[PDB]
Amino acid sequence: DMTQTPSSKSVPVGDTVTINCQASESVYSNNRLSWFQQKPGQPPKLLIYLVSTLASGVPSRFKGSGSGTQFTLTISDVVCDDAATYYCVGYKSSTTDGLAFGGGTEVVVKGDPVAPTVLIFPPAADQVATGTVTIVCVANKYFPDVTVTWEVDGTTQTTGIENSKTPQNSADCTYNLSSTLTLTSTQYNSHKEYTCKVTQGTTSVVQSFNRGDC
Amino acid sequence: QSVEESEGGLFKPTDTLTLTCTASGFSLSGHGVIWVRQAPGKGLEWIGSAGAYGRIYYASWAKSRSTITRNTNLNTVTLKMTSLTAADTATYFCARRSDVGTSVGFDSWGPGTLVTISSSSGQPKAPSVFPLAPCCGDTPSSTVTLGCLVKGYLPEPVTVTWNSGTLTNGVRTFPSVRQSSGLYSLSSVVSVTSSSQPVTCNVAHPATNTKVDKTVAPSTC
Amino acid sequence: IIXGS
Repeated sequence: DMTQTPSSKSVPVGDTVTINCQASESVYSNNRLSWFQQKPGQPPKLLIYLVSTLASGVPSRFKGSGSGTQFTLTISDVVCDDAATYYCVGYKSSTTDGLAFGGGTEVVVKGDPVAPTVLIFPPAADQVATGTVTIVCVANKYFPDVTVTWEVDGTTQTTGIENSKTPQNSADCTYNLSSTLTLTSTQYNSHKEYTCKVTQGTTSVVQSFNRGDC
Repeated sequence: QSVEESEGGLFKPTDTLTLTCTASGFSLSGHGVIWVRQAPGKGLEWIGSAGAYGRIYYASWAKSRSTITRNTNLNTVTLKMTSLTAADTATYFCARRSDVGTSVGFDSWGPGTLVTISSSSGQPKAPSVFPLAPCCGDTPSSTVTLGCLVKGYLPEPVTVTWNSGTLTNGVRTFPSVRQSSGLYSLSSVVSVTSSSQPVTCNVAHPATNTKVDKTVAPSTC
Repeated sequence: IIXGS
């Protein structure tokens, strides 16, 4: 196995981040170790092989080292484009369970904080006849990460919610998010006020509509 | 010089999952080829490998119900998995390794192929497309964000364009989500001037030979 | 064990 710590890390733009990888036993020749970068929605990309050798096109602010069973990836002068999950892969032999993937370290790159602008979209008129309605809430261009709460006539919802997040913007580190609340048609017709609350720690942005007005 | 995974799609628990790693512009022969997957919200998971010189080796969880086969006549490496379960719903990737000396320097990756294992009662399902428009607001604005909600389709993917692909500025199409029903949904929004002509989302779902266009307008007010 | 060698 390859044990990766931490599982997540936040690093300000311009700073240096380190990712740790402990092999449960020596890898072959103590050097069969690669690092990969994977951004959501993309395949993994090779960064470093044989502990410290850069893959083509990879800039030298990515650095790999190793000693015994311990391997480290260092990314200096971090930019928003570095937001990704990083994996080490170790190899011992061409046998059952002879190589292993680390669990990954998600690197979040910290740009300037900015509160989302929030949009809410009442269900189109043809939704309710189907027996369920889906309300959509969009949070635009925000950092850091948010948590989303839905309220119906003041009651917090605990089921029927899905969230989808775009990856950190390679230019300004911000996210975008789509949150949906799905209710049965009788639930929707039995209530009036629908509220999406998008929270960043001590900051919240709230957007509502009242069913009778749309 | 690239690899690509063959079409995934919707599979029953009694089906066989067969995925082909195809090469274009180079040979897989004499090069390592790996199969890996990523379940939603999980890390990359190794399935097994075709060694450069003919050995096939597996993760122990996969070995009891998987076969990886090289075909040096057709220039492919194939993954076959049986006894499918919901845990096998995932994106599947293959990759080629340029140099045996790196052992795991896998440098040529496929784009990934989407696989969903349903229950027995899983047939493909076309998306429903609903317009997204704001409520009537007391201060109308010089710009407005409109959109389309693409709801209840199976399997992935759908593709969304606006105005037959001519409208790209201000478009944001979010990653899909999978609702409690097991069906997939996504949202696509676009910001436009309140004076411009109506915008149309084009939603294609190849798995059901379906395309749906919805022309979206600001609400009457 | 080691890629054919």
